[PDB]
Amino acid sequence: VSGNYNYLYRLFRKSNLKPFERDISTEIYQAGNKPCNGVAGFNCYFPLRSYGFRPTYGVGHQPYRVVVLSFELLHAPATVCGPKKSTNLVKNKCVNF
Amino acid sequence: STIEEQAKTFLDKFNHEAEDLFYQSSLASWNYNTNITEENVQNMNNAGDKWSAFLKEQSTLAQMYPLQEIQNLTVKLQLQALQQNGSSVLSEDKSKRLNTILNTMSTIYSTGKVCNPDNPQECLLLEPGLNEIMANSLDYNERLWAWESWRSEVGKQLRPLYEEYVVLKNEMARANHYEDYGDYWRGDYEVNGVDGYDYSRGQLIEDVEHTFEEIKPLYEHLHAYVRAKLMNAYPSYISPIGCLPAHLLGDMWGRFWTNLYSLTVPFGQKPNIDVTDAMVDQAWDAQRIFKEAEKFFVSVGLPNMTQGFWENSMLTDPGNVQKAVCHPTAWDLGKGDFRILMCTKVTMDDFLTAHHEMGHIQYDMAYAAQPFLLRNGANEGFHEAVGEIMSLSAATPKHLKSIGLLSPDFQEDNETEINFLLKQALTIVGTLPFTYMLEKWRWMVFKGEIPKDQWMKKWWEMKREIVGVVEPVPHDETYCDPASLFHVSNDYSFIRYYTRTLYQFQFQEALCQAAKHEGPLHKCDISNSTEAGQKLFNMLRLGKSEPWTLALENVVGAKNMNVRPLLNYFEPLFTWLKDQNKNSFVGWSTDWSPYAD
Ligand SMILES: *[C@@H]1O[C@H](CO)[C@@H](O[C@@H]2O[C@H](CO)[C@@H](O)[C@H](O)[C@H]2NC(C)=O)[C@H](O)[C@H]1NC(C)=O
Ligand SMILES: *[C@@H]1O[C@H](CO)[C@@H](O[C@@H]2O[C@H](CO)[C@@H](O)[C@H](O)[C@H]2NC(C)=O)[C@H](O)[C@H]1NC(C)=O
Ligand SMILES: *[C@@H]1O[C@H](CO)[C@@H](O[C@@H]2O[C@H](CO)[C@@H](O)[C@H](O)[C@H]2NC(C)=O)[C@H](O)[C@H]1NC(C)=O
Ligand SMILES: *[C@@H]1O[C@H](CO)[C@@H](O[C@@H]2O[C@H](CO)[C@@H](O)[C@H](O)[C@H]2NC(C)=O)[C@H](O)[C@H]1NC(C)=O
Ligand SMILES: *[C@@H]1O[C@H](CO)[C@@H](O[C@@H]2O[C@H](CO)[C@@H](O)[C@H](O)[C@H]2NC(C)=O)[C@H](O)[C@H]1NC(C)=O
Ligand SMILES: *[C@@H]1O[C@H](CO)[C@@H](O)[C@H](O)[C@H]1NC(C)=O
Repeated sequence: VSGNYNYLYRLFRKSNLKPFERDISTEIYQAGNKPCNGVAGFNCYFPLRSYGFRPTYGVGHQPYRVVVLSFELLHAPATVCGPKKSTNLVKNKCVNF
Repeated sequence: STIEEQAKTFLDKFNHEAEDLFYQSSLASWNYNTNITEENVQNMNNAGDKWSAFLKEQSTLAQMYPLQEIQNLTVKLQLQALQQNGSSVLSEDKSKRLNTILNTMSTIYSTGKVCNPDNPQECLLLEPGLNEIMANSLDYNERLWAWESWRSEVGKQLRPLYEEYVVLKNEMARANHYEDYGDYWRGDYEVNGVDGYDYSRGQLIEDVEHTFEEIKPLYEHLHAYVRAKLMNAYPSYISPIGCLPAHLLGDMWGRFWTNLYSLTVPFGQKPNIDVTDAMVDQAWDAQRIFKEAEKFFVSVGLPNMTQGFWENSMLTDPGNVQKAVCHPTAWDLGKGDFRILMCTKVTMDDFLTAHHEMGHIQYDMAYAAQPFLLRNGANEGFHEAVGEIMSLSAATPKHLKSIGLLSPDFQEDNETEINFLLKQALTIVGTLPFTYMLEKWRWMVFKGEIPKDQWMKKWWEMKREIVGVVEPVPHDETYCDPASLFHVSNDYSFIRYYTRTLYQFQFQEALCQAAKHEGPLHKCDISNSTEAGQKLFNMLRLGKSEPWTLALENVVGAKNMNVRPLLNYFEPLFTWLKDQNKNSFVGWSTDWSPYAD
């Protein structure tokens, strides 16, 4: 409650990103024609805002946590694979093992 | 930097910040409204201050982008709405003078005190008792006193202030390329350059004066009936060719004739439909009524409630002593956080008010995707319009006997239908002449046609000509009668209550002509249909993103307000009134006076 202003999200950039790329700069945007010289104001906007989360929000505005997995087999032949499990062992019986 | 790319990229930032801040302000306000304390006033005033300062700074900044180099419609509309100077174009000291005159007018109206000539020590305010005296008393003398007093003590003080108020507002509006103030009000119905959907500021007056012409055939008969009926309670006080005395209508100003139902009921021994004991005999709480309203709304094909509205909203007044102004309201704190503040009791009237408010809740749920500056109705009128049709469709006997509040064998007849229809027409078509008269009078006095030494004479000759009511006591030019109405002395527009009365029945007919109804329109219901829900929702979700004359044509199919649905809704009552006046004299002669005899 009262606002949790830690999480930011960029909403100004020159051109869209590249897949799996990362950009963390904090250079002041420039939309107009006159160079900014690093001062906010007219046509010189800060590039970072913050999600102000509160418990009294509706669905679609409450903070969601997202995780993504991504595999890639550069060339490994025996890396991390799946796991396995049990199946009661017996003896003195013709069995398929 | 395409000379416009600058507008878009500004607009975004603005959008975000705006929304956020506004929310802070609004939560703050809901707070103070639901929990009245001394510190909460401070907790909300500074939030409102920060919001106002931010908005006025953004308004001062948005000027730097000219308005003719924009090509996209929505961004142009957003800038045109934000770029408005409003006030503060005046000289600085004159701005403070205007604030003082407005606040002094509001205060003098609020804390008015009138006292009896027989007992001047303890006496009456306006809200407690004066409305009760003017509504429930039955003696001519007491009503005439209660009427002349409030206009002799609150009408005399307000004229020398209203005089300066008019000229100050005119000098304000005349700096934004406007020619008077009334035009600055009519500017809400303006639409420019959309190739056919345009709506000039002038044509509003034309429509109004063109649609008031078709109402008179019904209003004349209603006036004749009400007059020939009032000729019973006060014998030999009215003339059968005259007008009515202003202090016999039912309230302080003659705006609603609804309190005349006790004197002019058609069949005084056939009670109307009323589910009030059947409710409490079923042990219904405040939860059950809202559940019923939500079930009705979801039956037509609209979404549920947001599941954040059942835990935050305050449906019943807090048990302990918790001062919270008990006046229903639908809050849209934004961010999809909708609430309803109302002190519900177990009465069918609150059962209808719940529908009327969840109407606004749904209408606000629809357009939550538009940019923040376009989160309103199409104009000032559509909001309560789309709200009221739910209450008009939930009060029919069909929807009642389909919910378990009427005995299944309840058989309705034409007597009860005429009773209900007159109870409705005493409020719907009764206020229209007064509304149109007052709004035209204000437009006239603002444009400068009426010299300031002929205000009251013109106002009273208008009350004689248009609406059909006459003052009981002469009034020279030290008075000001209109300054005694809340929506006048507080700088509130007063034309919406005339366009809403038409939009209401237009929406009703346009919608339930899709529900495949066949009978008269006053039994028509919108339950269980899905075409009706779609027709409504394809307009609910536009907001201000499209000109209102398109929001209409996508529901009814016309490009303006038309009065024909209203008369088609009242046709049975009109057929009856055409018979019950075979012997009286329809109309009124503006020569009769209550004192010149
Ligand atoms: C209504 O507002 C008052 C004013 O703050 C609240 O009273 C105090 O609120 C603080 C806020 O946490 C509590 O810590 C105190 O215990 C409260 N004291 C008293 C005497 O009330 C009050 O709680 C508010 N009402 C509700 C229902 O929240
Ligand atoms: C400029 O106008 C165009 C249409 O004239 C807008 O395009 C629409 O944009 C919304 C989202 O912004 C989309 O959902 C619609 O599908 C678009 N319409 C079409 C026909 O593709 C555009 O959004 C406007 N610019 C801005 C900044 O709002
Ligand atoms: C709003 O008020 C301003 C004065 O504060 C009017 O004058 C314009 O002000 C802006 C910046 O303050 C200047 O860039 C313009 O040159 C001024 N003159 C214009 C626009 O003619 C402004 O005109 C007012 N807005 C409107 C729509 O008239
Ligand atoms: C309500 O309906 C009833 C029956 O349909 C009407 O009763 C008849 O009304 C006509 C109208 O002039 C009379 O000529 C008949 O004599 C009535 N029937 C009987 C048996 O007397 C009744 O009039 C309708 N209500 C109103 C107000 O017209
Ligand atoms: C119209 O809507 C009502 C409201 O739900 C439906 O009412 C049901 O009607 C059936 C049979 O008529 C009853 O067995 C149910 O108990 C009713 N439900 C409730 C909650 O009362 C009705 O079915 C709808 N009309 C149609 C044709 O489906
Ligand atoms: C609305 O809520 C009811 C809960 O009674 C649920 O059964 C229904 O599926 C919901 N409908 C929608 C469209 O969310």
